[PDB]
Amino acid sequence: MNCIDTHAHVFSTQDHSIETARYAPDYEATVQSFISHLDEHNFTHGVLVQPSFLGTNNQAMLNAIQQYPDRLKGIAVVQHTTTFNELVNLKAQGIVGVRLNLFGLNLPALNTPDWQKFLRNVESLNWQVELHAPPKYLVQLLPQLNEYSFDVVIDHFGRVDPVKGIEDPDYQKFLSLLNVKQHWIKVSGFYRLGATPSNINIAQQAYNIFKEKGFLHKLIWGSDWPHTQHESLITYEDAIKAFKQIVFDKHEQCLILNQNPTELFGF
Repeated sequence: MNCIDTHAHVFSTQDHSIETARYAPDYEATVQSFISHLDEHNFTHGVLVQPSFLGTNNQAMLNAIQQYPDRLKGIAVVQHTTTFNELVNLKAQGIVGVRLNLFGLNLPALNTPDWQKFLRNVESLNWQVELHAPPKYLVQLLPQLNEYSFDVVIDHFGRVDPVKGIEDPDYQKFLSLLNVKQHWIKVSGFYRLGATPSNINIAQQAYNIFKEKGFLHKLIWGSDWPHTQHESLITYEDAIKAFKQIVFDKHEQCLILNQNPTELFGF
């Protein structure tokens, strides 16, 4: 559990891309290729996350985990009406949380009884809840999630608005809602924050803020390989490189790459 990449996706063109997909990549993103990047950089572990365009069919990810059960865990996407038993079954296959990827979608109501039931189940399973969502959505979600004992994990610096930036009131509210006892932030995907070299500075500011708020041990990193819709501009090496720019101090790199994700994912 020395060195952990907590955000990548595998998929193939053989996999079914759902009818309403925002996009549909036209290439192979194999476990093989992914484990190959981990090896090339001394990463001991990685976390596969279910992609938006693959809906609630978690099979590609499930198969990849099984091949490298000692190095990989997963975050699934499921209907909130999935039964406890089914969830227990995913848990048995190395799935350790579920993801609310709400880009291009409506903000669901989490208070409703059916949502509460799902969520109480996730809580029981010691699973985490991962969010990928705009600050205007996060400001809405955290308050509801405050009511459960699970870890809440926020994707890609909390997806700071490309335009409104750090001072975006929604981002400011989001920051204030963070609780050191529950929330974790991924310092991945700086390149989804805008174009270069701006987006790295945004990433750097967000990081500093996290630091001052007291959240250093709540921070984890991900390559966000294979960098969908950014393939021309971003390699694994580019991901690694920006991280070291954002997180210059190597003691902090150790916490972020090693202790923090070890503790969260219990690798």
